[PDB]
Amino acid sequence: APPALWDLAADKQTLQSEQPLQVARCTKIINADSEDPKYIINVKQFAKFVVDLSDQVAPTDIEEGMRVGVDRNKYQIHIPLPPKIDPTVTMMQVEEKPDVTYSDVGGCKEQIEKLREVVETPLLHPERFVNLGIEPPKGVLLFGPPGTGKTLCARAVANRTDACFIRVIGSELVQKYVGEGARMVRELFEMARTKKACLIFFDEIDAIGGARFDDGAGGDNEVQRTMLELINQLDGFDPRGNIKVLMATNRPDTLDPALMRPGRLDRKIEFSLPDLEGRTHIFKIHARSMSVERDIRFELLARLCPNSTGAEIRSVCTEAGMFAIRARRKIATEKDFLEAVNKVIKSYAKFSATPRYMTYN
Amino acid sequence: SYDRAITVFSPDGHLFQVEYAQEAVKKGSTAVGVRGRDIVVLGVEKKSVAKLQDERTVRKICALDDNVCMAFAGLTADARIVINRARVECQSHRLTVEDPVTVEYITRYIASLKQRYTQSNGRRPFGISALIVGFDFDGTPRLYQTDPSGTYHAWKANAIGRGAKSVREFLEKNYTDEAIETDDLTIKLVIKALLEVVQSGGKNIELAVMRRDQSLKILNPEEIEKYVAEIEKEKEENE
Ligand SMILES: Nc1ncnc2c1ncn2[C@@H]1O[C@H](COP(=O)(O)OP(=O)(O)OP(=O)(O)O)[C@@H](O)[C@H]1O
Repeated sequence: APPALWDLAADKQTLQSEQPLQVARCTKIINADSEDPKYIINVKQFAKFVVDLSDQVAPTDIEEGMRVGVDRNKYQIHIPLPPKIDPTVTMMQVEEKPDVTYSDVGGCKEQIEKLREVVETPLLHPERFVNLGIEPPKGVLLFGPPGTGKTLCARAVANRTDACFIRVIGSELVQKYVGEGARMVRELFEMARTKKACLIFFDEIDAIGGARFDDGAGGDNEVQRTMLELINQLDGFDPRGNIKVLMATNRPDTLDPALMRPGRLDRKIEFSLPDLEGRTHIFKIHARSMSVERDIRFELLARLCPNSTGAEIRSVCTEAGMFAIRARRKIATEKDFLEAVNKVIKSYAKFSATPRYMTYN
Repeated sequence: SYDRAITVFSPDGHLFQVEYAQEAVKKGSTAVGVRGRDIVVLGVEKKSVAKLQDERTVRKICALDDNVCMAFAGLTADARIVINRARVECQSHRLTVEDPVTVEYITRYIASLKQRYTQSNGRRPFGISALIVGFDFDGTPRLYQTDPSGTYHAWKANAIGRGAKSVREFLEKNYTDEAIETDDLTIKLVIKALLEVVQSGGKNIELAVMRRDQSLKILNPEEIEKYVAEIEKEKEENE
């Protein structure tokens, strides 16, 4: 209440400052200009208003499609308001704060290296690649076995140099509203160019990328709104973009978005996935988990779990501590959990052996 | 939709119709068996006898010869196929070269025949397995197994079916090296596993013992009825 006392007591200066700008209702878009003084403007009341502008604002600052203030009495232009947009749709689009730093990598070197130089390196040293130009590529792509998905995008969040970047997923842009995706991708780059340093990311393009055409009834044609328009908006020249966006998905499908990207995008890499000598790297970050006995050999259990990435062997050190408390013991020796690891691979392969070959085949 | 392959097999590291046929093995009727210097014992359970039907039609053990006994776990459909098949095989073997090959010819017959049975097109692999019972020449025991992949292997103990039948083979490892020096306790192991395995009904349990070169006969409810009483007495001697 003491913080709310002086807080509520400030209305004396408020009502004095409430009289000015009170008439700003409502936000109105202009249309065209025949001469300098008079412009036609349209407001959400559905009523269009021709008016001149107050002497406090220069006429050159009024551009076609600019929402500006108003005086409901005189209808004259008051103050411009930068945002034209957008109802909702921002809260799931905007992503802030870091997490998942670079130390979480599972040993992949050349993979994470060449996708680091497409984003982090150009922005950290802009003069480098400009003098070294040539020209940076227009985009990237990610897909393969699930490990490691969606984490590599989280890697750039904690490695972000200055300002947070935008995350977008496909299913949030579904309709209901059609045309937001166009309007969205246009404004985020216009918002970008001011401060630059804002990445655009899209996830799960496979579901929304259904190609190409069917007899009827569509069907895929309403899905063509998502795939074709997004690629088309990516296909612009501006610039395009400064952050060179990003792409991530599950399967390479479909053919049409896959044949469109080589004309624009670049750097298509296939997971990778652990190397036989790289499975111990995910065990290195897990070697700091709980208390690890020095007799444990990570090279021994690595070969026993093929195609386990970092997700399935994350359960190894989990089942380690899992059965540790079940048995009331404290640490977990190699032979302890690996006896359960040979079970966790086979018993979980009874219903599905987790192949990815059958997905695209 | 339905996306799957058949043969062979899958990049995921495991076959399809083979290790999946092992599910049709482990789901088979619970059966056990042991080897000995003189009398070899076997067993079968989980036949779901309703007491109202005839026991000889559900019999799970046949004999190609008096020397070699057949024990299989799985459906009884493909059984008579193999019964007709293998009996003619051991017959044509009896025909020329009267002295038969010892234990390495017959165990590799069904095994290799089942391996090529997964080889050529238009041949669906069997989802059943089998374990050969009998006695090798010169007083030695013989036992082996059949695998969906066709790999023949010899076991010191026969444990299949549910987890309750695996305890019967666990009790054999508790007899160490010396036991048993009497055939009474070796038969009683089946009478003790009768309570552990299945529903403990005292009905589906059936066994036969072959002492040396003497052809075995199915146990009548007299001997096995007397050895069933000592099974509970021998467990009470350990208390
Ligand atoms: N080599 C690795 N190093 C670190 N973490 C890994 C590795 N491999 C897998 N993981 C972890 O396994 C988890 C599971 O990945 P997940 O299944 O979410 O990928 P995905 O996003 O489904 O892939 P896709 O988008 O291609 O379907 C991830 O959170 C990731 O952190």
